Amino acid sequence: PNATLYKMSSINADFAFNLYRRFTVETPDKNIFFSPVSISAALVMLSFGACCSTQTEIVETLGFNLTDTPMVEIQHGFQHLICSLNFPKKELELQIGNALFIGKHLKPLAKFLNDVKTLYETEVFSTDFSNISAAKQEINSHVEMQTKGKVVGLIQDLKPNTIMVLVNYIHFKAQWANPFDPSKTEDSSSFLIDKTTTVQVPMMHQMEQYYHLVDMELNCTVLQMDYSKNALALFVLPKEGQMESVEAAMSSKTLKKWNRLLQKGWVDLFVPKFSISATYDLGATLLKMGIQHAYSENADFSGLTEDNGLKLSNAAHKAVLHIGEKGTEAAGAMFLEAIPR
Amino acid sequence: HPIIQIDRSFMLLILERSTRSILFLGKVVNPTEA
Ligand SMILES: NS(=O)(=O)c1cc(C(=O)O)c(NCc2ccco2)cc1Cl
Ligand SMILES: [Ca+2]
Ligand SMILES: [Ca+2]
Ligand SMILES: [Ca+2]
Ligand SMILES: [Ca+2]
Repeated sequence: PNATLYKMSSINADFAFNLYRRFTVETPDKNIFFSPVSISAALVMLSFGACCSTQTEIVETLGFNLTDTPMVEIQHGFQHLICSLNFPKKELELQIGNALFIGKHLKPLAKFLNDVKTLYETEVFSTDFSNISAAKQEINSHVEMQTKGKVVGLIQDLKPNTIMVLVNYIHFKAQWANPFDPSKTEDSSSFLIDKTTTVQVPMMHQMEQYYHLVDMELNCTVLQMDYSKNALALFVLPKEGQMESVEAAMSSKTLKKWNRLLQKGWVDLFVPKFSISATYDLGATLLKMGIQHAYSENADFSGLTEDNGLKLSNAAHKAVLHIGEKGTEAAGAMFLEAIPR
Repeated sequence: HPIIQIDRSFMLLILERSTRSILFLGKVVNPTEA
């Protein structure tokens, strides 16, 4: 049902902004780009096979309160979420899915495999990790294929004793409801990257009716550009010197407020055409956030294999974005690595 | 009409409306970085 769905997404959005804020410390005054839903969906899948404090730590770190939303509701909500995101939408490409690469000698529970395959858009591959170089290439090429060539080389290093890899991928490709006319794009326009330094970017230009606002509390301009179906982009432009304050304030509550306040009217709009890429080593970050037992010699993944024979060792994310006159294409992938417990 | 010029650091969100999910989140400080 939808009440549970909207709860999952609000909790997921607050996780997104909290992780965003951790990134602003890890890589300060640098481009940030990730798929929050990819990261959340990967860890929820891992939690399906976890028990006791290993399981509770994962969903609590993702933002959930088990009194408010019991474990089984979380499981159902995410299963609903993935299903809804993947439902066919006219001229919107949106795919989110998982792949499990299980070592030849692991003893996975039929229950866990049947569940991920039928309820969580997962493909399961028996993988020979004794050829670690071949396994890395196999996983990287699969991710590349499922992201339409956009996420290349997700895994740079794979531990030699790896016995399981869980990957989530997301690919998104949509046209703007109002595409830009490339004859109006200014080939070299200035973009301020710090107080005394500009870079040159193509600047797209159109005068159109857009949902927009100035947030009078947060001192930022918000501009919404719709995609032709079910989806939108929000550009948040802080006033001079206010980026830090805006980053500190962002939450699901902010989006709920903007949903009400946004009003459609004429805007003379200038938007850059650009692409960016980002990568995150998330192992230590997720530990700091509260995922502890998953990494330990007493990791409880008794729902995943017969012998409870694995533990989490590493995690990483890669995401890419391209924005131009026709629309947006974005993709992301989350990698979780396991070794013998 | 009001002018909006995205010509300095900005945050970006891509959301899916029916689920109200944030699919992508980011900040663009230098759009020409490689
Ligand atoms: N999940 S949430 O609480 O962050 C959220 C919640 C809502 C909501 O309306 O409750 C929402 N509405 C659509 C919207 C907001 C701004 C532009 O479009 C979007 C989001 Cl991402
Ligand atoms: Ca400028
Ligand atoms: Ca028009
Ligand atoms: Ca806050
Ligand atoms: Ca607020």
